[PDB]
Amino acid sequence: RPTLSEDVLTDNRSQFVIEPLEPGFGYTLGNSLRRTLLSSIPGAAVTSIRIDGVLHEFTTVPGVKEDVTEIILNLKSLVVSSEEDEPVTMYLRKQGPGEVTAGDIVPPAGVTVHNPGMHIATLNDKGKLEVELVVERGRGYVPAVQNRASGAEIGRIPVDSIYSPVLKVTYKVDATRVEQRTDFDKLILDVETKNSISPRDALASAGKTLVELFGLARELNVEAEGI
Amino acid sequence: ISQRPTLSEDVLTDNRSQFVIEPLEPGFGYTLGNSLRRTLLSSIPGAAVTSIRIDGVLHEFTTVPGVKEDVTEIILNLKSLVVSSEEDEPVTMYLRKQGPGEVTAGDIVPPAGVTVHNPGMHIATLNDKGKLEVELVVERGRGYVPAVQNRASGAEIGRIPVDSIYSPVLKVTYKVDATRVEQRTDFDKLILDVETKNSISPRDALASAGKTLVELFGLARELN
Amino acid sequence: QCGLPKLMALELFKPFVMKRLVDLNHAQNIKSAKRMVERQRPQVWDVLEEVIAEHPVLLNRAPTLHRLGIQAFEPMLVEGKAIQLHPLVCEAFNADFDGDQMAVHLPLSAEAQAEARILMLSSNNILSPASGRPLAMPRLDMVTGLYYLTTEVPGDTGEYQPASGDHPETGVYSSPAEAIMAADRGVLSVRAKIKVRLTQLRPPVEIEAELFGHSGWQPGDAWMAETTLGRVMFNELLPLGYPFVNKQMHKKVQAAIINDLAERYPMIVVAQTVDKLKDAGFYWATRSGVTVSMADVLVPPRKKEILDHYEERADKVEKQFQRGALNHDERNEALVEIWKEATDEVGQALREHYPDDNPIITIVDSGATGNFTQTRTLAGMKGLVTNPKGEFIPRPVKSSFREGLTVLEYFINTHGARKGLADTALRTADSGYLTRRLVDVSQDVIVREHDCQTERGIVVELAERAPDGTLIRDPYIETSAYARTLGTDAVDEAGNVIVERGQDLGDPEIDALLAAGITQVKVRSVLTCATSTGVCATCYGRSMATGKLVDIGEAVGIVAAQSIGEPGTQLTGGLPRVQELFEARVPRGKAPIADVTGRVRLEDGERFYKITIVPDDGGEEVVYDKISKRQRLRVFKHEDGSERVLSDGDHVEVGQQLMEGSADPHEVLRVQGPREVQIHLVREVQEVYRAQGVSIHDKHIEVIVRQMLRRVTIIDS
Amino acid sequence: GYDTPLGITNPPIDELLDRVSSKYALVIYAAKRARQINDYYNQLGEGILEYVGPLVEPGLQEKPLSIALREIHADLLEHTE
Amino acid sequence: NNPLSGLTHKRRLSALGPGGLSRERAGLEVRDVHPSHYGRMCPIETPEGPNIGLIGSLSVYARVNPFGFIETPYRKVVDGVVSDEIVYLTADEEDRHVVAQANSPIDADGRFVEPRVLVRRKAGEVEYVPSSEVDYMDVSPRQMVSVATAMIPFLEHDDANRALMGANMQRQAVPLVRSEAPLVGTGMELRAAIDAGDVVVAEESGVIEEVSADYITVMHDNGTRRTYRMRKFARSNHGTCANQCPIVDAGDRVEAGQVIADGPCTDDGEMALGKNLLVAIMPWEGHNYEDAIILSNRLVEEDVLTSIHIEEHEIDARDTKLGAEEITRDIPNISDEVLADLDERGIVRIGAEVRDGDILVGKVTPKGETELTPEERLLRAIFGEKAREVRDTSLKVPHGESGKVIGIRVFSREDEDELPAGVNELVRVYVAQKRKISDGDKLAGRHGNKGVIGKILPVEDMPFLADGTPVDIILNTHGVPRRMNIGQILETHLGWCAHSGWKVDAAKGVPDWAARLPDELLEAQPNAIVSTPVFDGAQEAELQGLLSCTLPNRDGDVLVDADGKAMLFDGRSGEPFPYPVTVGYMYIMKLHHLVDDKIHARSTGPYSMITQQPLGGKAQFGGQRFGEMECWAMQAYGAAYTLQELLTIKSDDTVGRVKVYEAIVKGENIPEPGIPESFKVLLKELQ
Amino acid sequence: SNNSVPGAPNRVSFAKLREPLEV
Amino acid sequence: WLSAASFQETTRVLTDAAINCRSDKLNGLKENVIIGKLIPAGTGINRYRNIAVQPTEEARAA
DNA sequence: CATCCGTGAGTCCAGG
Ligand SMILES: [Mg+2]
Ligand SMILES: [Zn+2]
Repeated sequence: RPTLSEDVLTDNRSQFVIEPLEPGFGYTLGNSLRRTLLSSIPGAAVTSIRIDGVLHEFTTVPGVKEDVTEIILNLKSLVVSSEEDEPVTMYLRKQGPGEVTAGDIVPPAGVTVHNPGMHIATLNDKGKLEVELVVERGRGYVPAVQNRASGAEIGRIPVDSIYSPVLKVTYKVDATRVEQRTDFDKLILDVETKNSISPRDALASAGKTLVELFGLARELNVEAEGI
Repeated sequence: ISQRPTLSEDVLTDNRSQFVIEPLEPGFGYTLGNSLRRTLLSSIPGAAVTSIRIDGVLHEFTTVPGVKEDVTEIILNLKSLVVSSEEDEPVTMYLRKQGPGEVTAGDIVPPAGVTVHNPGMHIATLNDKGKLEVELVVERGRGYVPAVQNRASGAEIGRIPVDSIYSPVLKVTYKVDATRVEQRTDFDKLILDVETKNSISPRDALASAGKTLVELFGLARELN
Repeated sequence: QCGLPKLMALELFKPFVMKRLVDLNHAQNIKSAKRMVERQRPQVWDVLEEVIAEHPVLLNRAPTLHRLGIQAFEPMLVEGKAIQLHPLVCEAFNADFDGDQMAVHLPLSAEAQAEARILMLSSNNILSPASGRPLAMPRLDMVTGLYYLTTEVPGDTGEYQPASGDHPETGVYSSPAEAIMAADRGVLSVRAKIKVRLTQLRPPVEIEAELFGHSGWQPGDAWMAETTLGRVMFNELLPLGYPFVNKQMHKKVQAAIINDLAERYPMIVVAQTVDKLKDAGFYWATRSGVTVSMADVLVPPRKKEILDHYEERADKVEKQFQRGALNHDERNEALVEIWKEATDEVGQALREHYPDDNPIITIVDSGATGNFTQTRTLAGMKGLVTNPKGEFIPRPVKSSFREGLTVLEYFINTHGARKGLADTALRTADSGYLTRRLVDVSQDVIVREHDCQTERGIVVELAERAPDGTLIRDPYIETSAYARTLGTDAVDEAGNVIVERGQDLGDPEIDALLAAGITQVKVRSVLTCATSTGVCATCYGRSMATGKLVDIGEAVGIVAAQSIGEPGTQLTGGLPRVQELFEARVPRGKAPIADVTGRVRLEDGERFYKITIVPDDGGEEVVYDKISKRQRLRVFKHEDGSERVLSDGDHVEVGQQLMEGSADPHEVLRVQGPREVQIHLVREVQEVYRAQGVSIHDKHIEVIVRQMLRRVTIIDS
Repeated sequence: GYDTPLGITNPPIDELLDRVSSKYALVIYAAKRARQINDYYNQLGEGILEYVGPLVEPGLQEKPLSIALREIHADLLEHTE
Repeated sequence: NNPLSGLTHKRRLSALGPGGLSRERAGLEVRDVHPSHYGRMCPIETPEGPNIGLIGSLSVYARVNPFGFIETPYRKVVDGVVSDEIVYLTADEEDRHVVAQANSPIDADGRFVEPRVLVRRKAGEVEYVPSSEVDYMDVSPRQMVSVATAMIPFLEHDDANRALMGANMQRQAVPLVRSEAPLVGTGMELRAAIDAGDVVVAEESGVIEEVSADYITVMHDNGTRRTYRMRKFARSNHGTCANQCPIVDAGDRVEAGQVIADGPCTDDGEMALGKNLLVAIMPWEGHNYEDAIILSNRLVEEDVLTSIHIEEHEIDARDTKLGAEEITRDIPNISDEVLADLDERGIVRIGAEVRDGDILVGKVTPKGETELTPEERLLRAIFGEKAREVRDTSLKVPHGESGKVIGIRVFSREDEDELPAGVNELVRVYVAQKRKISDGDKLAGRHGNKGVIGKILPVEDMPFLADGTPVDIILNTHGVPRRMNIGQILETHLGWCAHSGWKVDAAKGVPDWAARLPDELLEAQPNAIVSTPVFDGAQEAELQGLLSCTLPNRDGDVLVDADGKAMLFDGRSGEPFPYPVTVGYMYIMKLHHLVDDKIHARSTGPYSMITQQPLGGKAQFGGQRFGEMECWAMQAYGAAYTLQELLTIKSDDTVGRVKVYEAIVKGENIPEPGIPESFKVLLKELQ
Repeated sequence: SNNSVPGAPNRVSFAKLREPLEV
Repeated sequence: WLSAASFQETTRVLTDAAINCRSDKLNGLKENVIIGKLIPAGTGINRYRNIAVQPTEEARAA
């Protein structure tokens, strides 16, 4: 019997169930599809940043509650879609008392911020904050030492780039009892994505992506198979 | 921070061929070749003998007068027989030889669409006065299907069902050259390795592997 | 769950399947329905799949030393002819897979299945009825797998680095989701110390107060932590609501976690939680890299150096006896000591020379299994072997097993090893007999009432008094106090009462009493409560299993017998002492006890010990006759110094043990009375199980002891 | 708060135990009612006046014990000792 | 079970039996190892059970003197010089002397090296003694052990406890379809098989005049001909498969005493108790936890661990009071479908396949002319079918058994075959089973490392080496250092070196580690056989050395390192395992504890004649026992109804069990149990 | 070689030369 | 005497019991298991044994 | 405090 595709939901993430796979294929399909969603989907994230009132890291920014550290982390969680491959730059300025968010961000053209309610930094009175952001495009996860020369050396800060629009994926493989055979494999897959793309879509691109690879092998003969 | 459609090169050897694939995602090569390895060993179509019949023999546990091996060791020799059949339906081979001498895979008579790929295979050592008349049934399929399944069908008491190892694949592996140099030059190079049974080519093998996988991942693209 | 063979089930549910065959018309009558099953027609496999729906069955594994030897499971049909078993009930059944067989019983009556699913089901009996400890916990691979990821590796890759120069802070991640993509790229080690903001794990009790003011942590509130990625993956199991643990998971650690969950969290939580812990270990025990090669097992560097030092000390002792300056009994007695010390120094040589990487040590030091003594025997040296008599041989096996024992070495070890198995076979037959006796003496002992109502209890030593100051936790605390319910309000120096009467002692209530400084509490016991038949629920207290008050009807007597008998195999005093006590024999030692309290008059002669006692209060001198082979017991005197041996002019209380050995409990009865003799027995019994590391709750011993004193003789008619 | 109870761990026994004096009592409580349900299904075939049928929806091929054990959880049954 | 098993059986030394002692009479002194057992009776071979120390095996070089004592060979030392003259000594005679251990270094002439040597003395006491005073010396280092014990490679590395099992268990190994000689050996594998008598040895020298699967004929030199008939597919006492195959080819010149044809568990005249398996020492996703074992499906698809098992079934036709039983193909109320596999007689036909329940021998007996049921009388008037006076007493196939009918043996009283008084036709039906290895089958090595098969993964799921080769068997690392039996490890190392081959480096001379190593081993082929005799053989130095010498595979790459480990790829995830895993080849035996035998269950069945309880055992289709201990387990729980039900309607309530069956099949409620018939019996026994 | 007495396969032995008497 | 007899020294127990004309009240664990009565423990005691279960008045047929 | 007779000495399975 041909295999089915199912879905149990949640706004940001959902679980997918594939069954019945020919015995020993649940694992044949599992880890391969995960490393695809986590690495083989292009998005946009922050490469480097620049703060006005900073000449070294340990000191906090004049007028801000959070440390230099706790801001970077808040900024890594920022979700953004850029339209052009080449590195763009966006500016976020705000002064006085209150809280600065992702709706305060001034974006270029064809560049969208998808969670304008994300907290970033709690400014107090007489508190100034000017930040230059460097947004690129890529795949998966890229360290900070590899971005150590992407801003003006008057306070250029390298950031961990989380290009991937998929956040975390886990998978289990139980067995389904088809006919008399209890051997058949049942694949369960948990997928959490950013606020950028629906998980239901992130799979379809991840799915289509892999179809391309196995095209190469298939191209030779297209001999035999049945579904 | 780079985009390039991947390649699929080939460096050959008669029975086994290495397939090179690059440039791939970082840390992706391993769980990519593996998906193939598990496709090949398990679900590549081929053909092998299901059952046999021998003159004067009614079951697997006996001896034929004048032949060095018992039927069990004879059926056990026939496991290493490498056969390729085109007939999707089952066909019947033949083997008859007498007097002194050795009998081999060559002395098998394959019908229309059946080719033996290892004629030098030793079957039995027929001594003087030894006569051996056999009848072998060949089918098509994939993987491994145990003998015990045939007997319950309606098979007559003459036939001696044999296990069927259809997988025409022998030994598969892979290695990966990941350039981890701190730059946007970070990629993975996959070198797959396939060895077959001279029943099919290492390339054809990988082809039917891809034809299978494509029809599997395609269900991930269909909308609800 | 359990994996019940497809073939096994069909014969177990045979008339049950026949029923549904004539139901769904597969067979015209009941006779044909039979023939369908016996022919194993294809239909029945569909039929049976329905029949065994949530219909519990029993798993028994002989020998059944305690009641967890029979547990109920939800049967899962399975291809093959083996019974599939859950790795956590292995501790309860004492079941390994070197070819063990288990018996299955199919409950039929409505109440039977009810008794199965509710009383006996494996996911309910997670605790030992003997000590209340978690038996269904991570055991071998599991612990070794968890102990892996929860370890902190100093210089491992991806570790947190402070900012300095032109490079900022390396090793800070936004979320667990990020750190996971890091070890997948190959930047972060799952065992390297890092800093990560977390959103679905409540911080420590100490940090939550600092960061929230106990505003009540919430799924979504953020905070920063200094762990390893692994320790995070581990806390996603405990899961939410439970205070994060930043330690490495040794067995004792994990044991605490579950025991805590056993108290606070409900049963179905623990069952689910411990299951998650199982899956975790196995997956990580695989990628733990724990392997045995000839390489990992290393002989020490100081091997021949150390052994040459003691063989030289030996030859000195040989020559000192060659001149006959040493007694023969002294010669070996010293030779034993020399080689005992030597083996210790070989072990030391290993531990330090061995990296904590080393799998043989990783397994030992992590409580997964194995002793270091084993590891010593493997790569260090075997050491002393036992004589047929039991005494330790003057000659030592210098060879390790890695180096290969010499021919003559192998022989004598073998002698030892066989005599080992022989006694191991005899004690079982002994333990099993002692057990069946205990079972009979306490069958009519049941929880019949909810409360005796008497204020009678017994004193327990909560803690010792430190000479310098402060208080020291009493060692017997766990077995003699923790499960008891109070019989008298426990008050400190003030008029302030800390714990009420009718209140179970728990872990924090001991901490309340410990910090208050009070070191003695009167607690209700089975020895004291008096009821027509059996006992009462209130005096017994907390059923070690449930972790709550014992239900009315519990067969506490039998379970008490089981509790004491189950581990009676692991002894060397020894098991005879346990018998000699429970059978109340006039002991071997027969150490005297003082009839009346007064001033001691030591008047030793070389041919005989004689002890005289002058009555503190008026009275006439009472004098005893002692054999010089025994020696006077170092009793804790008024001086608060226990190590003071008996001396003349000392002061002894009434019934005080005069010399080392064992006191006749029959005299303790006539001298110190019915109550005191019960407390003597219980702790003398306990002392035996103490030595061999076995912890039974005083509760269980008391149940048996109570049934020894229920009769009184007839003096006059 | 916990993961969804599967199979025979449902209904969660802790919540069941809350509705009964002690473990032993829950057993006879349930089974006696499970007997009532099975009486009902056989009697109904040829005789009225049976015990009251399943107070909840019976799952497809649900054992009488499983029915009774669920309605105990629904507090739809009364408890006399 | 296997030839060795029989061989050891002939050499058992039991203390039990008439004139001997009882099992309860024996204390702890009789059982433990005595000093005088040296070279006479093995200290390792003995049962694990309650029979421990009361049964032993006779040592290898030992013999019995005309007075029933046990002598042993020692070498004679004149004056510090070993003489080849050998004298056998009884126990107390050796006490009056002084013996040097076998491994004490000896001059090329025959003189000792050091003045003071290792010396054995009366009362098992040992001391260094000047060479002037050495009387005798041991024949061999392996002199103390038995035939079975000496087949345990690196024995001196395994604690007596597991080593003991390792000897006891080899006699439990089952003959496989075809057998391989172990890559690692001790030398004993040869002589054990020949002496066992379950192989075929040539009496006089000659040349193979004719060879067939059936027999071997040998033309002697003197002209005479001796033909050896082959045992082919014969049932042993233990239902294992004693099948002999010819080694020699036609026209081979063969000398006397040579093995011309080997039998079960024998490869080229050597004890082949098992197969050589590619092992991997690692916990693998829990499926090998607590000593369970993981297998490659290769072992199932290539019959590597597959055996034959023959059963014998009997049935006879006696004279009864109602006539005589007659074996016929006409059985009351049975279709022509069930009878389809019989012959005209009533016997099953050779080669047919049988399942349990099926009919082997159709026998009917005349039933007593008692008044048939008035309800069945009525049922016979409607359908007008007259009842037959013959009740079905057929021989059906027992539960669990199944296979092919490989031979019928018919005896008749008619055909003058002399039968016991009362019997007429007597039939035996032999059925063979080709049992492939399955879950729950008990595998073991030679080191007491036992365990049942936990999971058999698909061949692709198996952790594999870089060149694609999937390992065969995945043992759990956890259960190795605890058992002190690192012999299994050492064997694995030497196993790999023997699979791949090796070559010591002779450039710049012969290395100092391989200095003691005999010339013949400095160069070794792939799949080479070797010997590690007990208390001799490989030393840990040489073994470490050989791991560096390991020859590369066909692709020119070395596979394992000097540590002996290698890198694996998880066949499931694809990602490589983080740490190098100890890989190598280990010899594994298939013990005679297979689930196909061991599994059993019963609903209702036969019942006891007196106590009216169920009968006992698989052979009787009896039920399990719920013992005194087990009842305690019920009471402790307080499961009063369960406990009662088992002791009442499930056991010996005559009327209850019948009405419980009705209640179940009618789908009603279970009734209230009655009185135990056993208890009734008790009161009659008291009365 | 070990037992070079019957006509048996050559199994190479790590050893000290054992020539006292055959089994 | 039932409990005693099935414990040890059965011949001793019976001779005595038959002389003292001892009646046995079958009220014990051992005692009950023998005759097949529900053991006086756990779900055997009357407290739990005699239970009536009824649907709530609020619960009524649809 | 030491002798003479009688009574105890783990469970389940298996087989002949
Ligand atoms: Mg075991
Ligand atoms: Zn009370």
